[PDB]
Amino acid sequence: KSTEAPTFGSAVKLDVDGQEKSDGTIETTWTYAGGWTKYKDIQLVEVQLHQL
Amino acid sequence: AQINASYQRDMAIALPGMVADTSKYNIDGACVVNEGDVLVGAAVQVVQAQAVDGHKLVKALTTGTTPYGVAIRSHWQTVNAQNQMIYEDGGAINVMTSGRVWMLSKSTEAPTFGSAVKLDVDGQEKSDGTIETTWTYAGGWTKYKDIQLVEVQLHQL
Amino acid sequence: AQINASYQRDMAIALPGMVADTSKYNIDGACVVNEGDVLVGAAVQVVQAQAVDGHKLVKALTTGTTPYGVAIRSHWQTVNAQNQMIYEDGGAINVMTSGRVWMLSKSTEAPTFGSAVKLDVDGQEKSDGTIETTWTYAGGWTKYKDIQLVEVQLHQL
Amino acid sequence: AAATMGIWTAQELHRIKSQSYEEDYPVG
Amino acid sequence: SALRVFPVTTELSPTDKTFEYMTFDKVGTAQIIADYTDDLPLVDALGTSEFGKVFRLGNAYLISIDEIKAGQATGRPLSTRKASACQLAHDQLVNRLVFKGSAPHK
Amino acid sequence: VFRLGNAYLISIDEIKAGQATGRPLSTRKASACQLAHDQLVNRLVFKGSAPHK
Repeated sequence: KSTEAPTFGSAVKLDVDGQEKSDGTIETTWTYAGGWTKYKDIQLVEVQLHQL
Repeated sequence: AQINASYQRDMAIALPGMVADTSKYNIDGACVVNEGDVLVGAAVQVVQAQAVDGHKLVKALTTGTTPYGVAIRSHWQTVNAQNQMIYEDGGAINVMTSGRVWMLSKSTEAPTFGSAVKLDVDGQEKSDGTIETTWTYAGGWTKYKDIQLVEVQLHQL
Repeated sequence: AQINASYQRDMAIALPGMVADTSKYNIDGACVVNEGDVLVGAAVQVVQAQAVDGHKLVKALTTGTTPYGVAIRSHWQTVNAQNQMIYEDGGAINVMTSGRVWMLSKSTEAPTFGSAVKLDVDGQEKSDGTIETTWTYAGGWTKYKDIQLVEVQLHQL
Repeated sequence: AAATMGIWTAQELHRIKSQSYEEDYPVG
Repeated sequence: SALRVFPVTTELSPTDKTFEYMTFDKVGTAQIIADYTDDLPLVDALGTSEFGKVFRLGNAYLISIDEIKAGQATGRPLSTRKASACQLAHDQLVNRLVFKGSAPHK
Repeated sequence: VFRLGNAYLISIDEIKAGQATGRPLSTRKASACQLAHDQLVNRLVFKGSAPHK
């Protein structure tokens, strides 16, 4: 649900329902990858995951 | 009379900027040299990652920057220059983001096993380098003729 | 229907550092470039003349040195460098001590016929050059694309 | 300062196109 | 319409990385002369050359066993659609390179 | 009536190089001289010379 492009290396923060948000509350150990596009009216973003 | 003689010579262990073992590794294509030349056994910084196209613009490490990966050795992509193998501007790179590689070192003392790696301004391993990384040493410590090499274990950013 | 068309284009008069005419000319061999590179349309200096062998050490003009000759265009001896024709360090050079030749120029005004030729520090013709030379102009004044050329008559030193 | 170059030279992967271009100067 | 409106040649072999082509030129002049001239003009010539490069592209796709079995049993394969998308992506990328170019790759 | 003329030079090494590579220089120089003659004739026809009246 964010509206601005994210930096390359930075921690990913999610909201209370699992969708990425720039000012989200839940903090993860995942990092961004760079992809930032939009399909029709749906906003997408690419992230890099690590094993817990 | 005469006594017959036999000789024996052992080959080297490694060359700069080549993989060490067949452990889990992740090389990355789709990387472009934004500016300058990149040595084979040197660190790499990411200037900018494109959003739509997907290519990542890489550059040689400088002061106050976070390293991303290490270039590796290939007989096809690399250009022969400066009496060695280098990557030229406007060309693809094979950057290693995880695994074990033989890097170039400006150090003079053998390192430990599980200690963090420190790099200097130009992306070569140094005992007291200013730039701090999340990578760890692997144990390998040898040299090729007049070039010093060291083995390092890399992790994904 | 349509009207046919015919066009007409004239070739350039000359190229830098080429023999202008078939008048009495002398070209001296046995000259080796002691240091650096020499442009085709530029003067030279005699560093040393060997007393026993006979070779003459030639070099590009510098401050406060008398010119001796001008290099000559050749498709065999010369080596292509910087998209130009040049003489490299070592090897043999073709310098003419007497005759007419087209030379590189930096002046912007056409010269007179019977006036002395003045050269700059780098061995190229200039209207107000510091170096004074016994050679005199010949009247030729043309321009190839973006290169200005002047015809100069040389005399033996 | 040792030579750690590759195996293949720059002229082993290189092609010279057959065609050559010559400017024309019409007579009149 | 990149390939349709521009010519396509087949000189280069797969293994080459560069190519070169050359041009030539000449200069000269003529003058009115008389008997016992001992003075005639001269001519010369020259040439140059240029270069180029070659690149490579690639993509991929995934599929599972249950999807294959479902596609075979419903008359609507998914592998064909994914392969068609893969080929179309290459064609459009070539068109993008031809008509817009990429700055980082010069 | 009038008369015209020009000339050109070449050495032995250039001749041998031309024969060994298939790019003769003498032919190019001769073509340049002939083209210069034709162009000078055209210039005389269409523009004329003042000093020669």
